[PDB]
Amino acid sequence: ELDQLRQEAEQLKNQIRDARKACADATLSQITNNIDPVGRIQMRTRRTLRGHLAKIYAMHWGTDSRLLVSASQDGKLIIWDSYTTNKVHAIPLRSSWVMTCAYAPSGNYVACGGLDNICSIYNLKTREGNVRVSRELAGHTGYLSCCRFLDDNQIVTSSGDTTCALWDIETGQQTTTFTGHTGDVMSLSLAPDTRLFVSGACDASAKLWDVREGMCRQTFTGHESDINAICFFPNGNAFATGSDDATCRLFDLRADQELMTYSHDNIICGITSVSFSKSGRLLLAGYDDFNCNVWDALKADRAGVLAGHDNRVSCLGVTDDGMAVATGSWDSFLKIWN
Amino acid sequence: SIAQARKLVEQLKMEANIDRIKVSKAAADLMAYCEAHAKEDPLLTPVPASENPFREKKFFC
Amino acid sequence: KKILLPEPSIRSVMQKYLEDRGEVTFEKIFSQKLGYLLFRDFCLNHLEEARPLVEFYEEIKKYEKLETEEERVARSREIFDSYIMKELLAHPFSKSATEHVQGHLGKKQVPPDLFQPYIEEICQNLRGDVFQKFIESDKFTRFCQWKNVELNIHLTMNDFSVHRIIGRGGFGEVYGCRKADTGKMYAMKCLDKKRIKMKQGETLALNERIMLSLVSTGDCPFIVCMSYAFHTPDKLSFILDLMNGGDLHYHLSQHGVFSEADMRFYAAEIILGLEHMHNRFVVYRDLKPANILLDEHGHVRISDLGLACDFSKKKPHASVGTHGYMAPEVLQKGVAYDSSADWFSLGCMLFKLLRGHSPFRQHKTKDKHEIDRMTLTMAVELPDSFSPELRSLLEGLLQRDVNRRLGCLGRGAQEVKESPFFRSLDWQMVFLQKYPPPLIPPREEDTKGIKLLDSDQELYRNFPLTISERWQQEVAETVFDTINAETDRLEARKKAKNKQLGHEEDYALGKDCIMHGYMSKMWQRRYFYLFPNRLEWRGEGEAPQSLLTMEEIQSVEETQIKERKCLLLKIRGGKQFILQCDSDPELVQWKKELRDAYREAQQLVQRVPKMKNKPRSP
Ligand SMILES: O=C(N[C@@H]1CNCCC[C@H]1OC(=O)c1cc(O)c(C(=O)c2c(O)cccc2C(=O)O)c(O)c1)c1ccc(O)cc1
Ligand SMILES: [Mg+2]
Repeated sequence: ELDQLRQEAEQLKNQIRDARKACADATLSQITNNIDPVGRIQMRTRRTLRGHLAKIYAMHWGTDSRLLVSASQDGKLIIWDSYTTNKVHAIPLRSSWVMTCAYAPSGNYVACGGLDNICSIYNLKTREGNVRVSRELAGHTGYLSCCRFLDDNQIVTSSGDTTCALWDIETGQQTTTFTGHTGDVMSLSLAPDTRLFVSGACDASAKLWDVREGMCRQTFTGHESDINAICFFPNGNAFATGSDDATCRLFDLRADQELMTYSHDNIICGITSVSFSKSGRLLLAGYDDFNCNVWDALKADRAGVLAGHDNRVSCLGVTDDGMAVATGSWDSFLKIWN
Repeated sequence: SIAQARKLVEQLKMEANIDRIKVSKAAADLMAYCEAHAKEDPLLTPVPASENPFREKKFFC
Repeated sequence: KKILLPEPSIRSVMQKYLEDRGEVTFEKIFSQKLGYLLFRDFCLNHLEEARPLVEFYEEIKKYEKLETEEERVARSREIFDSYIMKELLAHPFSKSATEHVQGHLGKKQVPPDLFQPYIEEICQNLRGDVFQKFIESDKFTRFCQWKNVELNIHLTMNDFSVHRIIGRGGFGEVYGCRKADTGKMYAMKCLDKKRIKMKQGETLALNERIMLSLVSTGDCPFIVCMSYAFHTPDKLSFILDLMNGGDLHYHLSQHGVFSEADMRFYAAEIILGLEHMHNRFVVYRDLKPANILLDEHGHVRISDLGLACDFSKKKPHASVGTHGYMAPEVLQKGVAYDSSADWFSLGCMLFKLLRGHSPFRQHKTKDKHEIDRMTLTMAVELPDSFSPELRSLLEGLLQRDVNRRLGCLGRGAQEVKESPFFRSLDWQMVFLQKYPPPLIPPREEDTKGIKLLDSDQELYRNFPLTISERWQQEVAETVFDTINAETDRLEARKKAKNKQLGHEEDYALGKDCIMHGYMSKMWQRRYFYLFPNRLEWRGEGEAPQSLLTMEEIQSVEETQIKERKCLLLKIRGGKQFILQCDSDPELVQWKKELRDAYREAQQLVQRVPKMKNKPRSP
């Protein structure tokens, strides 16, 4: 009876492999083989944001493409003005072990959390001006790895308890829970339409979740190690991942399989972050070797390298308006590039 | 458990029961997206120095 | 020259030092002079709910100290009339407790015990929320300022202003001196380290320090007590009670023999002194008049504690003492003994004050072995002039059989007290040093072939000591009142100054700071904050712009920098960070709380893939 279902457990897995090979008529690199290359992209560092006193673990742009939050080992969140270097707010946290952070699309709130196992929501403009905690989200029995807002009153978090969860910020409860991963969840990315979101984990698999219905539609394996970061393609029908194997991978949803692999033989360390340019032609990957690389997403060629950090690039992100890229590092500085 | 095994079989039937399009069509639609919006991407199509905040822009809102 | 208290921020370190040793309990603080004084300040001045309770406690204590029964009956009813009608209308007392008190009162019987039930019930109410409110208050902050000073006591000859010689010996000479810290009058006893090595007085000198320490607790008026002990590179040193009246052997030369009426006085105070030593399981073993001293008023104490001995864990069997005053069981080869011996010495000494020599000393002989042979064999022939109640006493003391001797049958000192000789005295009054005294006093290069090795110095490694209630009493009766006011002015002035500067509130509040305080980096003094994952620091002006993470720390060790103990952090990048501290409690706690900090930190990271160190090199 236990045996009886473990045969069908793999009879269906093989039904899926064969189901997918039927679609593998041609590869992306073949179709793209015709288009002009993007050519060398020599972005220079245009700002250095100095303030944090120790490692940066996570950053996040605001929707205005000017303000950005950054979490840090030093126990502070900072909100910077990229155009001038000015700090808008230096928020000191109630727990030193922060790992993630996030800016509301509205820009009225920010969030963070870590080994405290709580996603704390901060109100960036009180009825006076003082920045204060407006809610703590206790629930997970594991470290908070990442989190993103849908709107002011909803947030989605991932945790090392091997699960994700969608929150209702007012009541501070879990509307929906996302069980499925068999290892620590590490990152997530919202679809632009928001009805979906993808997640990545230490089981070397990523999963597309049906936000509203609350279940896993698809599971994309292929990676040989812990998927550390993940990112949606602007149209929302494909996403990229980064892993400790030293490769990025592009997965398409409608094709239901891996499309592309980005990996030079010289690149042997892990990937810590991923982000597409505004059109989606460029895939920027952050590496443990201090460099952010720039991939031609369609041709799988390395367009160029963002190199100017003295330690791991621990996070990155393009602005909405595509004007600039920001890299955050263990050297304690963020840097804006273009 | 048997609950744990039956959970998986129900899910793996749920993953097989999605329809799929051809990778040829999958790639062709992405390449359609990049080509299209390439004009508006400033990391590919740079804008005037004065209109870019991180180069020579002077006036701000 | 004068005591400067540390700043209030010391609390952060000290509280954690005390919490770890369980010394932050009502019963631990309350039973300390400085702890009590600060507590009662708070209750009286800064908490109306506690005021009557303490006021009432202090009133009961003054009643205990009343001399006689007729004074008590007065104060007894006097007390129940006033405060009790306020407290019974409040915080009521128990029926069970009032029953006993009112039972005695109804019969007009008034012991000190009378109010003991009300003491216990007061404490019940003082140790609950009233205590926790005290811990949160600035008077606990002030207790910690003082406690820091106590546990950081490092003494040298700079601290004392030495005056005149008042005694020679074998290894050194006793002086009279003032402590510049408080301006307290003391007697110094400096033993030369080059002399002690020349005489093999190694276990002997190290013994005295232990013996002085064991007797000095409890606040006794009849033994020359120690407050401190310390050493310099070439000398040992004791700080003992001052006595400017000379020894009883010198006065016996100038006064001749004393009368019974006068011998009683000395005997009483000497007895109560011995009682103190015996209840603390210490045998003195050399009671002679030369070891008894007089203060300027005339009263006596016991002094030379070199030959004394602990007998709790095992009983001694040596032949220790002066040859005229040793008990028979001391002189015998392997006969063990306890407090027994000091009673035989009392008889021998009390005889000499009446007749001018030891009863076993005869023809002014100077033959130790003959004198010892009188003790064991000769029955002591008592004079006829002697009173009957005196004969009763002495032959009780000089009885050879230990089972047949007074003060060894079970009740110890009490058997001698209740003797027929002391039938007139009220022993409480003796203790209170209230009876009038009979007498009031009127107004080298031999060790140059012997070097001091650093192996010999380690034998005195744990020599220095400071008796806690002694130092606390010293401060209490001198500089404690005036220094609190001065450091109160500073701490209000610094706050008033910071208010004009637009005071920024503590960087440590509202976060998860473990602890915080001053230290010096490398010297550069800076204020630190230890967080669970890092150790920040700032200069006097701005917030911390510099730090060191916990994962960077390989090991926290301790090492020397120009003969001062410091912490030696080893950073992962092959670098070293050195920290100095303003006091020893700080050194112990920083060392600990970092060792716990980085060890916790490094395990937490292990789990987290987002924070740990992954492979790079092929
Ligand atoms: O103890 C005092 N005086 C004593 C009285 N006994 C008679 C001898 C004089 C004097 O003793 C000393 O000055 C003295 C000095 C010493 O260095 C030593 C010792 O080194 C010593 C010792 O500490 C323990 C055992 C033996 C000896 C020794 O010298 O043989 C000593 O025993 C007495 C005394 C104590 C306090 C005070 O305020 C004033 C005086
Ligand atoms: Mg013996």
